[PDB]
Amino acid sequence: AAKGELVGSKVLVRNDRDANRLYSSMYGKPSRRGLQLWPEEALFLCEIGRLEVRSGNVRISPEELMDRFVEEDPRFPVRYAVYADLRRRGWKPKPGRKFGTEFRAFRGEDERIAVKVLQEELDEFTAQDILEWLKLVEGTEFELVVAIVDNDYDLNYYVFSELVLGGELPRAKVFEGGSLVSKDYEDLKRRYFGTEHGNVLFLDPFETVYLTEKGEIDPETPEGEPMSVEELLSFFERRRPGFRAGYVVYRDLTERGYVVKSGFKYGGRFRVYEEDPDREHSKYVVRVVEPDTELSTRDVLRATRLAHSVRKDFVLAVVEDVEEPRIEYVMWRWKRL
Amino acid sequence: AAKGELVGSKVLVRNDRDANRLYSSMYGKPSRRGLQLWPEEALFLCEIGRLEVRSGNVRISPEELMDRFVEEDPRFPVRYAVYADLRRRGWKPKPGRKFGTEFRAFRGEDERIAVKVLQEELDEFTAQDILEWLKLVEGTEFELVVAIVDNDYDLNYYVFSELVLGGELPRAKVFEGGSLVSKDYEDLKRRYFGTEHGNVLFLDPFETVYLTEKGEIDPETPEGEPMSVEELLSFFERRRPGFRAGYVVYRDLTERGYVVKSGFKYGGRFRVYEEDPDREHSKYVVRVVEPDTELSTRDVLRATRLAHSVRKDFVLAVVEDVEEPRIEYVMWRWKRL
Repeated sequence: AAKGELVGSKVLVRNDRDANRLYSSMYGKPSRRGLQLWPEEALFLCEIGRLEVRSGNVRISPEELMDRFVEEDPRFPVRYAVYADLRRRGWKPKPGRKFGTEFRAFRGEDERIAVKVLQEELDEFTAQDILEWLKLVEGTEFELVVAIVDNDYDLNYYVFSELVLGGELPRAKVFEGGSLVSKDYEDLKRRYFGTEHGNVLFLDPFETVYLTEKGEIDPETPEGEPMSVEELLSFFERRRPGFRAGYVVYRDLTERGYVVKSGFKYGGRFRVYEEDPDREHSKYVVRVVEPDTELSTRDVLRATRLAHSVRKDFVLAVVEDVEEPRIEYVMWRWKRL
Repeated sequence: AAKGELVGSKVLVRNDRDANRLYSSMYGKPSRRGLQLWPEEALFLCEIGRLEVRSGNVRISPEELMDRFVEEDPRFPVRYAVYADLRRRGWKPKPGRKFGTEFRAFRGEDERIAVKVLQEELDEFTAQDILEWLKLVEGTEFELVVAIVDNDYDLNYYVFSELVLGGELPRAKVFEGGSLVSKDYEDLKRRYFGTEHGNVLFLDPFETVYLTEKGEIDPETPEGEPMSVEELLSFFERRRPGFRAGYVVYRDLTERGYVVKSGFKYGGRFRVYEEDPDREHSKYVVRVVEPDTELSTRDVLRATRLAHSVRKDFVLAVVEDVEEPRIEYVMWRWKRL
């Protein structure tokens, strides 16, 4: 085994031959004094018997080394669970500050990930935080991987990525649940708007606002008066959370030729079809948020596990400005590394 | 077809023969003037051609009847989606106020349900509300069924039910993530406490508090001083939400001989085993709340769909009093009616 000296929180390997051998497996960072191993690297090498560590003239066991590193940094075992698993799974993880992540990890000649480690309970973040994590790896060969560690050190990995999208009126009687179209609705129905029951077409609230804005229906009050788009938004938002932000995402998707319906049954605000709902499964499950919306590890686990169970992609739609509008889409994919 | 007269929001069927025939299929309520049909019943019968409805001398079409009923009560189409589906699925739903539910529904001689209808966005409720819904059917032959209607009138059904549960120290070095036991931990490990890595046992925060309270470990600070149960609760709760309530549920389950671990990966606070985790799958996914905790339709869908995907039962643990403690358990089961 290579011999290392613990100095502060780094383990130095002075022997040139051993340092070269370890570095050829992507352990450590060269330094003026010799190869410097990060705590995760030193502990891993010590546990598998490839490194002996001394502090002064005292041999530090793998158990004592874990103890030391946890005392120095309470987050160490969380990071280390990911480090050791990545090494086990064939990756070469390099601790560092690049990309704002805990590790950059390499596999083969083509696989490159920046690994953001989150603890089940201790790490809070917003949608804006996710945008900022992504921005750091944008235009690079590194994928953003979020590694979530639960309280008992079991792991889940996610790839977060940018999604770029492709792509004489009927009377609509407005009510709390959208609007009712009783006559001349067949065209709208064939274009996948609304839900037909018997010989009446029900439009949901977003469909009602959208088709009004696009000049496809004339919405009316019970007394037969028109309602404006703004009057509809005001009416519907009273008891429906995030309605205006949800609407601009509904409108963006629908403008582009997607078909948008309730995503309730799949755990989202929307389920989204590419073309023909009668023929195809919906492709995306979409949640709408704003930059300051607080998110959780629980959101990431639940959203992706649900989406996976029905073979759909989960998408976070971040409405950055409601009135312009400005919207960005982030896919979350549960991934085996 | 039977002839009915719309009076207010009820349809009266005066013809004794037709009234008797309809009532034999559990439509309507007898009245001094004849059989009185609820809006849901009248519309359903009218849509399937078994009833003709007049208002005064004017024939009201099924489409016009829907229009009238929605204008009178914006929640009608939400209720009606459930009513019509229950009739389709072989149930005989009776509108009324009994049990505080929208319907009592009957099938065969043995199936009896009280159906609580929730709209995807418009209906908010608490854990206390669920306890109150359950209390109304407690000790009766009726099961509590929650029917959730999404914005586009697709449906999901849930059975909510009561769950009644069955059933010289090692040094533990406390840190942010629980505690570390380096020596004499094999007994605790074999009893399924903690997570072994190499030759060290990691105890998570609830395990650390529990095993301290039960006199199974001596927790210590980095300077070697003891910590009390209350000091541990105070330490861990600073950055962990609902910690004290979560702890009393952890303790209740573990006292009874269940094995409790993080439920993160299955969308809960806990995953719970009956006996032997190395042998068995966990049986329950548990979320801990308090009576005033706000819940949503989204919680019900997501929790049960996730639990179903891994063939586990989702359980809501309501901590009604932290200090006594007083805890009740409610199972949520996604069900095909």
